[PDB]
Amino acid sequence: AREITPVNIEEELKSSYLDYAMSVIVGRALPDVRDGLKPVHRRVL
DNA sequence: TTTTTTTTTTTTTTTTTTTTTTTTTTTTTTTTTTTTTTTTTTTTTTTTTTTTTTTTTTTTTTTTTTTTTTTTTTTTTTTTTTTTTTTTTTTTTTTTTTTTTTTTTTTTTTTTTTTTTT
Repeated sequence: AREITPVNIEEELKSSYLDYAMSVIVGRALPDVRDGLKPVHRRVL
């Protein structure tokens, strides 16, 4: 691995935004259908 | 060993621009002054029977000047076009909801030092 390794802006943007979007969708905002709680409520309880 | 070329930051102080303190004009805001509404009671006004002498409408006839009337030529009415205003689709922007990422301030208390004023 070199000190500097070029990366396309499209791939970096796609990877970063998809990681953030999937993380939010799966574990910040929507509730689970079974227990009806977000991860915040589950962890607090 | 002496002597010669070049390079920049300072003696800089002045020109240009920027920043920061100012105060005229149309849009708010508190006051006094004039329009509204509900009670008391109060002499006062006003609703309803009886009698009465009145003065205007309906028998009948008359005319004349407003109702008949026809026609010329105007002139208001209608047509087209275009501009001005009103009104409603369209678009844009902003706010709130709930989990996330980030920050930012005001005062007590004592003791010692800078930092201005007299």
